[PDB]
Amino acid sequence: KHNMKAFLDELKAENIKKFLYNFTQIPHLAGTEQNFQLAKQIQSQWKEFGLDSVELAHYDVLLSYPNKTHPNYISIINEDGNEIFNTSLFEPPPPGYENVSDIVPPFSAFSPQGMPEGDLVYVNYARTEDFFKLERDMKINCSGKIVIARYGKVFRGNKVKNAQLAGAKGVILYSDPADYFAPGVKSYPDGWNLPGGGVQRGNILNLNGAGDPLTPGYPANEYAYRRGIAEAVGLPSIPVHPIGYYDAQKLLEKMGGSAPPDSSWRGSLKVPYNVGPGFTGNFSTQKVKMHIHSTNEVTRIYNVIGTLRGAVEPDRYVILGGHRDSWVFGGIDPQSGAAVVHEIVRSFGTLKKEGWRPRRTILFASWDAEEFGLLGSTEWAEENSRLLQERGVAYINADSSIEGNYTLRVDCTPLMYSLVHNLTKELKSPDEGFEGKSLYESWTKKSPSPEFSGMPRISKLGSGNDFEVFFQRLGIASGRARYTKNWETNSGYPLYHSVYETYELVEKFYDPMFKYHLTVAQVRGGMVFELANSIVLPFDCRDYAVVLRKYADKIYSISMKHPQEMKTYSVSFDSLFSAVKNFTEIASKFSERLQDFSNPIVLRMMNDQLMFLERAFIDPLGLPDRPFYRHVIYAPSSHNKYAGESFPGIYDALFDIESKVDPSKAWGEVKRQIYVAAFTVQAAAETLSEVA
Amino acid sequence: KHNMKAFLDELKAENIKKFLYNFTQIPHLAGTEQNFQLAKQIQSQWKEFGLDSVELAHYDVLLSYPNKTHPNYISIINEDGNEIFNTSLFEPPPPGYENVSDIVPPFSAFSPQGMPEGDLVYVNYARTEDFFKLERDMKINCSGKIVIARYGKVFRGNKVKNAQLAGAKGVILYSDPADYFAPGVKSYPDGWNLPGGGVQRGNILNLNGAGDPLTPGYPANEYAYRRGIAEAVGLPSIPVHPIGYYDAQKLLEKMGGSAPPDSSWRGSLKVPYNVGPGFTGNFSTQKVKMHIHSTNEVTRIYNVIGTLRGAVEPDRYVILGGHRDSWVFGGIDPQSGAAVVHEIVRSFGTLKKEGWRPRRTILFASWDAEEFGLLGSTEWAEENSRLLQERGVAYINADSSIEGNYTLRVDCTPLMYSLVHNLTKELKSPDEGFEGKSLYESWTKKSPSPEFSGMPRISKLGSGNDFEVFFQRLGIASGRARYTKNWETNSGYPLYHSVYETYELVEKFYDPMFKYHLTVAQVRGGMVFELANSIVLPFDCRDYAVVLRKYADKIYSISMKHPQEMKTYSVSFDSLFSAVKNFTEIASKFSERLQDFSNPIVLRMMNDQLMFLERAFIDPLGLPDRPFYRHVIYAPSSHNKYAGESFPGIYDALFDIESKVDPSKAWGEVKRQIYVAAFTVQAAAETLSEVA
Ligand SMILES: *[C@@H]1O[C@H](CO)[C@@H](O[C@@H]2O[C@H](CO)[C@@H](O[C@@H]3O[C@H](CO[C@H]4O[C@H](CO)[C@@H](O)[C@H](O)[C@@H]4O)[C@@H](O)[C@H](O[C@H]4O[C@H](CO)[C@@H](O)[C@H](O)[C@@H]4O)[C@@H]3O)[C@H](O)[C@H]2NC(C)=O)[C@H](O)[C@H]1NC(C)=O
Ligand SMILES: *[C@@H]1O[C@H](CO)[C@@H](O[C@@H]2O[C@H](CO)[C@@H](O[C@@H]3O[C@H](CO[C@H]4O[C@H](CO)[C@@H](O)[C@H](O)[C@@H]4O)[C@@H](O)[C@H](O[C@H]4O[C@H](CO)[C@@H](O)[C@H](O)[C@@H]4O)[C@@H]3O)[C@H](O)[C@H]2NC(C)=O)[C@H](O)[C@H]1NC(C)=O
Ligand SMILES: O=C(O)CC[C@H](NP(=O)(O)OCCC[C@H](NC(=O)CC[C@H](NC(=O)c1ccc(F)cc1)C(=O)O)C(=O)O)C(=O)O
Ligand SMILES: O=C(O)CC[C@H](NP(=O)(O)OCCC[C@H](NC(=O)CC[C@H](NC(=O)c1ccc(F)cc1)C(=O)O)C(=O)O)C(=O)O
Ligand SMILES: *[C@@H]1O[C@H](CO)[C@@H](O[C@@H]2O[C@H](CO)[C@@H](O[C@@H]3O[C@H](CO)[C@@H](O)[C@H](O)[C@@H]3O)[C@H](O)[C@H]2NC(C)=O)[C@H](O)[C@H]1NC(C)=O
Ligand SMILES: *[C@@H]1O[C@H](CO)[C@@H](O[C@@H]2O[C@H](CO)[C@@H](O[C@@H]3O[C@H](CO)[C@@H](O)[C@H](O)[C@@H]3O)[C@H](O)[C@H]2NC(C)=O)[C@H](O)[C@H]1NC(C)=O
Ligand SMILES: *[C@@H]1O[C@H](CO[C@@H]2O[C@@H](C)[C@@H](O)[C@@H](O)[C@@H]2O)[C@@H](O[C@@H]2O[C@H](CO)[C@@H](O)[C@H](O)[C@H]2NC(C)=O)[C@H](O)[C@H]1NC(C)=O
Ligand SMILES: *[C@@H]1O[C@H](CO[C@@H]2O[C@@H](C)[C@@H](O)[C@@H](O)[C@@H]2O)[C@@H](O[C@@H]2O[C@H](CO)[C@@H](O)[C@H](O)[C@H]2NC(C)=O)[C@H](O)[C@H]1NC(C)=O
Ligand SMILES: *[C@@H]1O[C@H](CO[C@@H]2O[C@@H](C)[C@@H](O)[C@@H](O)[C@@H]2O)[C@@H](O[C@@H]2O[C@H](CO)[C@@H](O)[C@H](O)[C@H]2NC(C)=O)[C@H](O)[C@H]1NC(C)=O
Ligand SMILES: *[C@@H]1O[C@H](CO[C@@H]2O[C@@H](C)[C@@H](O)[C@@H](O)[C@@H]2O)[C@@H](O[C@@H]2O[C@H](CO)[C@@H](O)[C@H](O)[C@H]2NC(C)=O)[C@H](O)[C@H]1NC(C)=O
Ligand SMILES: *[C@@H]1O[C@H](CO)[C@@H](O[C@@H]2O[C@H](CO)[C@@H](O)[C@H](O)[C@H]2NC(C)=O)[C@H](O)[C@H]1NC(C)=O
Ligand SMILES: *[C@@H]1O[C@H](CO)[C@@H](O[C@@H]2O[C@H](CO)[C@@H](O)[C@H](O)[C@H]2NC(C)=O)[C@H](O)[C@H]1NC(C)=O
Ligand SMILES: *[C@@H]1O[C@H](CO)[C@@H](O)[C@H](O)[C@H]1NC(C)=O
Ligand SMILES: *[C@@H]1O[C@H](CO)[C@@H](O)[C@H](O)[C@H]1NC(C)=O
Ligand SMILES: *[C@@H]1O[C@H](CO)[C@@H](O)[C@H](O)[C@H]1NC(C)=O
Ligand SMILES: *[C@@H]1O[C@H](CO)[C@@H](O)[C@H](O)[C@H]1NC(C)=O
Ligand SMILES: [Ca+2]
Ligand SMILES: [Ca+2]
Ligand SMILES: [Cl-]
Ligand SMILES: [Cl-]
Ligand SMILES: [Zn+2]
Ligand SMILES: [Zn+2]
Ligand SMILES: [Zn+2]
Ligand SMILES: [Zn+2]
Repeated sequence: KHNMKAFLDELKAENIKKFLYNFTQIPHLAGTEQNFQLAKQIQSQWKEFGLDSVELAHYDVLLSYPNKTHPNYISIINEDGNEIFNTSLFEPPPPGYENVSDIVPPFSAFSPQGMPEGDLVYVNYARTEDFFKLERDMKINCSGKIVIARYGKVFRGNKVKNAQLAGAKGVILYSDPADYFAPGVKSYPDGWNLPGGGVQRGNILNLNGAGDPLTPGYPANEYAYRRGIAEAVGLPSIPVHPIGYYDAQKLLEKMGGSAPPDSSWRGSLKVPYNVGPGFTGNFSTQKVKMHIHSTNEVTRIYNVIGTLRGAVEPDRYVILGGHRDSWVFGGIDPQSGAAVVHEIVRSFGTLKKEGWRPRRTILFASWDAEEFGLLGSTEWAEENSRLLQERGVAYINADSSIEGNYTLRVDCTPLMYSLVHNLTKELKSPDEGFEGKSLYESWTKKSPSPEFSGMPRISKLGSGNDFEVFFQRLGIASGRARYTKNWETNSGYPLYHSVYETYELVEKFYDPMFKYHLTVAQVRGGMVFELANSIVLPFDCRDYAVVLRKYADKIYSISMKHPQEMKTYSVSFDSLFSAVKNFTEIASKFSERLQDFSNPIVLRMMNDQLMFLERAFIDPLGLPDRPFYRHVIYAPSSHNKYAGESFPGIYDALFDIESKVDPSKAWGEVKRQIYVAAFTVQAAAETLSEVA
Repeated sequence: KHNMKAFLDELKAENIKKFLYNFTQIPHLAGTEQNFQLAKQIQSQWKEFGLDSVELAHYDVLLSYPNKTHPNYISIINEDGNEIFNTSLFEPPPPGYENVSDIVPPFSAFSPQGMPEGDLVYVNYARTEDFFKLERDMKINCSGKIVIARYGKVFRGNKVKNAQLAGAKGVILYSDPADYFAPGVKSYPDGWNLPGGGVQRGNILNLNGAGDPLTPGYPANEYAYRRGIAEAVGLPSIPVHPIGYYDAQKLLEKMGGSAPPDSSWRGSLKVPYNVGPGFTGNFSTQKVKMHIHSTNEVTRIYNVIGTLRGAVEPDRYVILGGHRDSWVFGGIDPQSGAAVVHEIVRSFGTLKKEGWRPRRTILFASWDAEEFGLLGSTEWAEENSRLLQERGVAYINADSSIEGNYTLRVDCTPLMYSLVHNLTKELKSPDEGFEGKSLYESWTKKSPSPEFSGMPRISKLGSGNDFEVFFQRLGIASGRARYTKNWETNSGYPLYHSVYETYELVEKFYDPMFKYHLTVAQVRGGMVFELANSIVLPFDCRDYAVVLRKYADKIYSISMKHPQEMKTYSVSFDSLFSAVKNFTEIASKFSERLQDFSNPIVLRMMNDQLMFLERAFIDPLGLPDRPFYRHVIYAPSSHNKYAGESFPGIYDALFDIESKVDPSKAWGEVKRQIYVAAFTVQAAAETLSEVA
C-alpha cells in the first residue's frame, strides 16, 4: 500500500546521516560560490529522487561581508592611542579543519562601518527591561557610550535596536559562559560547550518581515527598483561586533562605575559585572575602540524549488521549506534540517516512482540567505504571493532538526494541534526508557502542557525563521518540529553560529544513531503527508477557539492592571470576548457540518473554508508601523523577534502605557486595537458560517 | 425551460414603471426615516419575490445636513455690510410637489461651517489644468479669495480639493447653461433642461475609496472606534455651496480683473466671464459672503442584502448592487436603476418558485448613503472583505438606468467584454430604425469602438459609484450598463441632483414606454444570469492581454515626450512590455486549455484561475498615498474621480513631471512604478500558468 506508513518506513537514519556529512564538509555562506554549487547539487538530486520539476529561483539581495584585507576587531586603547589589547581576528579552527578555506571570521552582518572610541556600559542582555533599569532606576545614560551586551534571551537585532534608541555609539555582543557553557560538560571538541575563543555570528537587522532591505513588497528580480541604502529597511546605524568570553573577560574585568543592580545581571565570568560607564580608577583614561569595515553588497542568492504535482487538487500547495545557507559548516543550523528534508524528498519520490501521487501538490524548498534576514523565502513569497494567497494550504518549516536530545518541541498554528497529537500517537518514541511507547507519550511526559493534563506543550509561532512570510504576512497555516533539550536543567545550544558547529558535533554528542533526526523526519514528513493527502484538510477550527479565549483572558488581565484608566476612558473588552464566543459557536457548528456531509464541491467548499481560516486573520493594513506583520492574532514580539506575541496590536498599545505622556491618546489607541481585534475574530468566524 | 430566455422574457416594462413610480413619490435622503422605511419595504418585497434570505445590514456613518433653522446662502455685501443680494434658500418645487415635505435644500454635503467674506475669482471648471492656467500663465493668485466654478467635466470633490490647494477660502459651485441646458429644449416641467432656479446637490469629499470618513479599513459597526473629526478622511477645509444660473449670473455679472483667457472659459450666460479677482470699478468695494451652517453627524444607514443560494457553487457570489438613497426624489438617480434591480429580483424569484436555482449564489444589494461617498457599499465590503476576496466572482452595478435615450453605454473590466458582446447580440434593439435588429447592431452603429471596425465602444471603469470598493479595492471583476445620450450632439443629464429629477421627468421625456429601462434590465440581468449560471465563468483573459498592450503603449507614449530625461535616468519600459507579452502568451495557452478539458476539479481550478485573475491585479500596499486604490491597472483619476486612469501609478509619477524640482527623484519614482506595474502584470499572468 501507498499510505503514510509506506512513506514513513522508507525514511532511514543512515541516509539522513550521509546527507548531513555531505552538506557540512565546507562552508555554505549565502551568496558564495560554494552555496550556489550546493544549490545545483540539491536541484540535481531532487530531480533524480523523482520530483516533477526542480528549479532554481534567484534574486539579487543586500548581503554583508567582512573585508578580507581590513579585518574587524576591538581594542582597549590607552591615552597615547596605543591599542594595548585586541580581540581575536578568527576562531581557532577545530581538529582537522585548520586548513579549511573560506571560513567567514566572526562579524555582525549588516553592521555599518566605523571606528568609534569611547567608554563602555554593560547592559546585561540589552533587553527592553534592561534599558528601563539603566535609564529609569539606575540613572545611567548610554548616550555616546559603547554598550557591551551578552547574547541570550532575545534576538540580537532587538538588542541593537534597543542600544541604538538608548543613544549608544556602538555595540559589543559576547557569549557569557552563564548562557553558553552547561556546567559539567567539556567544551568543543571534547564536549558540546562553547570554548572561550568561540564566537556567535549573526545578522542584526530589524526587518519586521520586509525581506531584502532594498525591495520591500516586491521580489528582487532582474528589473527591480532598489531603494538607496539610506532608505533601506532595517539596517543598524551604529557599529556592532561579536566576541567570545576570553575576549569579553578582558573588556569587562576593568569596568568601574555602578555595581550590577542584582544577581540577574551577573554572568559566570570572574568579573564584577559593573555597569560602568568606563573603567575603574587606574584605567579610567583607557577607552574601547571598535574597527568595523564590513560592506553591504547586493549579491545573487538561489532557492531550490521542487514540485510534486497533486493527482486531484494540483492547485493546492503544501510546502515543506527550510534553509540551506549557513554561517560556517551548519552542522546543526541548518544542515540537520536540510538533510531531513532531503530524505523526506527521497521517500516521497520512491512512492512517486511506484505510481503514487499525493492528492495535493507538495512544494519542497531549499531557501537561501535565511541567515541574512529570511531573504530567500521572503523574496520568493513576494514573487508568488498571489499563488500562495489563493492556493497555500500549509507551510511546514525545516531548519535545525536537533538542539538537544531530550524531547520534541513543536510550534504551530492552533489549526495543526490535533494533526500533531494524532500523528505523534502513531510514531514510536526514540527516547531511552520509552521503548515500545509512542512519541506522544514520551513528549507529553517530558514536556507537559501548562494547561491540560495528559497533553504536551505546543508553543505559539514566533519568528527568526523562514515561516515568517508564509504565516505572519500571508496567513498560511504553519508549523515546525524539532528535538530539543530539557529547558529546566539548562538559550538554544552553545555552539550556535560558531566554526565548532560541525558534523562531528552532531555525530559525537547530539545524535550518534541519528534516531532523533529520524523522529523529526517522521514528524515533519508525516505532517506534510497528512496535509497533502487527507481528503478533509486536517485542521480543527475548534482549537483556534480555545486559544483565542486564552489570549483574550491574557490581554484583558494586562489591561486590568489599570482599572482607573479603564474606567476613565471606558475601555471595554466586551466586543473581543463577544467575538471569541461567536467564533467558538460557529466553529462548533462548522465541525458538526464537516463530520455530517460523496459531494466533492461541499468537500472542497469546506476545505476552502478550512484553508482560508488562517487567511482570515490577516489585516491588509498590517500592524502599526509594521506593514508586513498582518496576522492580528500573532506577531513576533516587538521586543524579541524570536518570541510570538498574541493580540500583538493590543499588547503593544498597552505596553509601558503608564509612561505615556498623553494617557487619553494612549488608551484611545488601546480601544482602537480592541476594535480591530474583535472585528477580525468575528470576520474569521463568519468565514466558517454557511456560505449562503 | 429554465434558461436565460425564460429569465429575460419574465422582465416587464410595466413592472419597472410601477416600481419607479413607487420609489419616487417622496424623498429618500440617506439617514432619514423615509429611506429606512423604503429599505424595510424592499426587504419585505424581496422576501415575497422568493429570495432565500433578505437582511438589513446597518452602519453608523458620518453624514452631513443643512441646519433647518439656520439656512445656507450666499450674499453680495456692500461696504457697510448690507447684504444687497442673497442667493435662493430652495428650488421652486415642480408642479404638484409644492406641498411635499422634507426636500433637502441645495447644499454641498460635508462642507465645514463658516462665513467667509472676500473677492471672487472665476476658475472655469476648477480642473487641475484650469488652476495651472490661472497660476502659471495668468499669474492670478487664488489665495484668500472665494472661488466660483462651474459644475461639469470632473467630479465636484476634485474641484474643491483643487481650490483648497490654490489657497481659496471658499468655493461656489454653479450650473452653467452651457453645460446644463441643451439648445432647443425647454426647461422643466416643459422639457428636460435645468431651469435658472435649479441647483445640483452633491457631496464634495475626497475619500479615495475610504468609505465612512471616521472608520477607514473597518466596518462602522456598533463597537467601532472612530477617528476624531480632525483626523477624518477626505473632508474639505473650506466652505462650499452650490447655486443655479439665475443666482450665478448675479455673482458673475459684476466681475472685473482679467478677461477670460480664451473661449473654453466662457459659458452661455450674458456675462464677460472675467476671472477677477473682484468686481469692476464701481462695485470694487462690494464683496461676496458665504453663510454655511451645515453639520456633520454620525447617522444610521441601512443596506438591504438579498441572497439566492447557488445549487452547485453556493460559495461563489455574483453580486447585483445599486443604491437606494437619493438627494431628493431620485427619478433617475438611483431609482431608475433600483426599479430595474427590483424587477430583476422578481424575475429570478419567479424561476426560483418553479424549482430553479442558479449554479452560483446571487447576492442582491440596495445600498444606502451612496450619495454621501459610497458609504453603504464600502462599509459592507469592509465588513465582508474576506468572504468577498475568496468567493466574489463579479459585481454588476445598478445605478441610473437611463441618462438619455440614444444608445447603450457599458463600462467594465476587459474580462467581461466578450460576455457583453455575446449577450447584446442576443437582445433586441429598442431603438427607432433598428426594429428586428440586435442591441449589439444598434449600439455598434451608434457608438463605434475607436479601435475596431464592427465593435462597440466599452469604457474603462472610473469611479463615483458603488462598484469602487469591489473593483479598485478588492479586485472583483465589475461592470455596468445604462442607456445614454449622443455625446456628439450635446455632461450627464441636466436635472441631475435637482428637485426636478422626478418620475414625470422620466415618464414624459426620457422613456415613456419604459423600453430603454427594459433593455437595461435585460443587459444587467442577463450579465448576472450568465455570471451565475455558466458552467465555465464567462471571462476571456485574452481581452485583458489586448488592453494591457494598449495601456502600455499609451503610458510609454506619455514618457516619450521626455526623451532627454529617459536617456539621463535610463528609464526603460522594456520590463512592462515583456510582462504584457508574457501575459498575452500565457493567456492564449490558458484559453486553449479552457477549451480542451467531465472533470469538475479541473473546471473549478480553471474557474478559480478565472475568478482570481482580476484579483491578481491588486497590490496589497495600494497606490501612493491612496491605500484603498489597490488595483495596479485601473484607478480613479487623481484629477477626476469619475474617470478611470490606466497604469495610474506610472501615470501620476509622470504627471506634470517637468515642473518637479528634483528630476532625479521624480524619474526614480517613474522607474519604481514601471517595476511595480511590470511585476504585477507578470504575477497576474503566472496565475494563468499550469498550477503545478
Ligand atoms: C456575536 O454574534 C451576535 C449574534 O448572535 C452579534 O449580535 C449582534 O449584536 C449587534 C451589536 O450589539 C446587534 O446590533 C443591534 O442591532 C439592532 C437591530 O437588530 C435588528 O435588525 C438587524 C438587521 O435588521 C438584525 O440582524 C437583528 O436580528 C435585529 O432584527 C439595533 O437596533 C441596535 O442598535 C440600538 O441599540 C444600540 C445599543 O444600545 C444603540 O447603540 C443604538 O443607538 C440603537 O438604539 C444594535 O445595533 C445585532 O442585532 C446583533 N445581531 C443579532 C443578535 O443577531 C454580535 O455582534 C457578535 N459579536 C461581534 C463582536 O460581532
Ligand atoms: C517574461 O517571460 C520570460 C520567460 O519566457 C522571462 O524571462 C526571464 O528573464 C529573466 C530576466 O531577464 C532571465 O533572467 C536571467 O536568468 C539567467 C539564469 O537563467 C537560468 O537559470 C534559471 C533558473 O536556474 C532558469 O529559469 C533559466 O531557464 C536559465 O536556465 C541569469 O544568469 C541572468 O543574469 C545574468 O545576466 C544578467 C543580464 O545581463 C545580468 O544582469 C546578471 O548579472 C547575470 O550576469 C538573468 O537573471 C530568466 O532566465 C528568464 N527566464 C527564462 C528565459 O526562462 C521574463 O522575465 C518575463 N518578463 C517579466 C517582466 O517577468
Ligand atoms: O533574521 C532572522 O529573522 C533570523 C536569522 C537567523 N535564524 P536561525 O539562526 O536559522 O534560527 C534561529 C531561530 C531561534 C529561535 N528561537 C526561539 O524560538 C526561542 C524563543 C523562546 N522559546 C524557547 O527558547 C523555547 C525552548 C524550548 C521549547 F520546548 C519551547 C520554546 C521564547 O519564546 O522566548 C528557534 O529556536 O526557533 C538568526 O536567528 O540569526
Ligand atoms: O461620492 C462619490 O464617489 C459619488 C457620489 C455620487 N454618485 P452618483 O451621483 O450616484 O453617480 C455619479 C456617476 C457619474 C459618473 N460619470 C461618469 O462616469 C462620466 C465620466 C466621463 N465619461 C462620460 O461622460 C461618458 C459618457 C458617455 C459614454 F458612452 C461613455 C463615457 C469621463 O470618463 O470623463 C457616471 O455617469 O457613472 C456623485 O457623483 O455625487
Ligand atoms: C484526530 O484523531 C481523532 C480521533 O480519531 C479524530 O476525531 C475523530 O474524527 C472522526 C472522523 O470524523 C469522528 O468519527 C465520526 O463520529 C461521529 C459520531 O460520533 C459520526 O457522525 C461520523 O460519521 C464519524 O464516525 C470521531 O468522532 C472523532 N473522534 C473524536 C473527536 O474524539 C480527529 O478528527 C483527528 N484530528 C485530525 C485528523 O485533525
Ligand atoms: C462568445 O461567443 C463566442 C462565439 O460563440 C464564444 O467563442 C466560442 O466558444 C466556443 C465554446 O468553447 C468554441 O467552440 C470550440 O471550438 C473548438 C474548435 O474550434 C473546439 O476545440 C471546442 O470543442 C469547441 O467546439 C468556439 O471556437 C468559440 N468561437 C470563437 C472564439 O470564435 C465565446 O466563448 C463567447 N464568450 C464568452 C462566453 O465569454
Ligand atoms: C577592503 O580593504 C582594502 C584594504 O584596506 C587597506 O588595508 C587596511 C589594513 C587599511 O590600512 C586600509 O586603510 C587600507 O586601504 C581596501 O583596498 C584599498 O582601497 C583603497 C581605495 O579606497 C586603495 O587606495 C588602497 O590601495 C587599497 N588597499 C589595498 C591593500 O588593496 C578596499 O577598498 C576594501 N574593500 C571594500 C571596501 O570592499
Ligand atoms: C593591536 O592591533 C594594532 C593594529 O595592528 C594591525 O591590524 C591588525 C588587525 C593586524 O592585522 C596587525 O597585524 C596590523 O598591524 C597594533 O597596532 C599597530 O602596530 C603596528 C606595528 O607595531 C604599527 O606600525 C601600527 O601603526 C599600529 N596600528 C594601530 C592602529 O595602532 C597593536 O600593536 C595591536 N596590539 C596588541 C597588544 O597586539
Ligand atoms: C441650528 O441652528 C439653530 C438656530 O440658529 C439660530 O437662528 C439662526 C437664524 C442664527 O441667528 C443663529 O445664530 C441662532 O442661534 C441652533 O439653535 C440655537 O443654538 C444656540 C446654542 O448654540 C441657542 O442658544 C439658541 O437659542 C438656538 N436657537 C434656536 C432658534 O433654537 C442650533 O444650534 C443649530 N443646530 C445644529 C448646529 O445642529
Ligand atoms: C439677505 O438676507 C439677510 C439676512 O436675512 C435673514 O436670513 C435669511 C436667510 C432669511 O431667513 C431672512 O428672513 C433673515 O432675516 C438680510 O439682512 C437682514 O435683514 C433683517 C431685516 O431687515 C435685519 O434685521 C438683519 O440684521 C439682517 N441680517 C444680516 C445678516 O444682515 C438682507 O436684507 C437680505 N437682502 C436682500 C436683498 O434681501
Ligand atoms: C555530496 O554528494 C554529492 C552527490 O553524490 C557529490 O557530488 C557528486 O560527486 C561525484 C564525484 O565528484 C560526481 O561524479 C557527481 O557528478 C556529483 N553529483 C552531483 C553534484 O549531483 C558530492 O561530491 C558530495 N560532496 C561531498 C563534500 O562529499
Ligand atoms: C409602494 O409599494 C408598496 C408595496 O405595495 C406599498 O406599501 C404597501 O402599502 C399597503 C397599503 O398601505 C400596505 O397594506 C402594505 O403593507 C405595504 N407593503 C409593504 C410596505 O411591503 C407602498 O404604499 C407604495 N408606496 C407608494 C408611495 O405608492
Ligand atoms: C545623555 O547624554 C547627553 C549629554 O552628553 C545628553 O545630550 C542627553 O540628552 C542625555 N540624556 C539624559 C536622559 O540624561
Ligand atoms: C544527550 O542525552 C544524554 C542523556 O540524558 C545527556 O546526558 C547529554 O547531555 C545529551 N547531549 C546533548 C548534546 O544534549
Ligand atoms: C498669494 O497670496 C498671499 C499674500 O496674500 C501670499 O502669502 C502667497 O504666498 C501668494 N502666492 C503667490 C504664488 O504669489
Ligand atoms: C429622446 O429621443 C428623441 C429622438 O431622438 C430626442 O429628440 C430627445 O431629445 C430624447 N430625449 C431625451 C431626454 O434625451
Ligand atoms: Ca523584496
Ligand atoms: Ca469603515
Ligand atoms: Cl524548524
Ligand atoms: Cl450603473
Ligand atoms: Zn537556521
Ligand atoms: Zn542560524
Ligand atoms: Zn446614483
Ligand atoms: Zn447621484
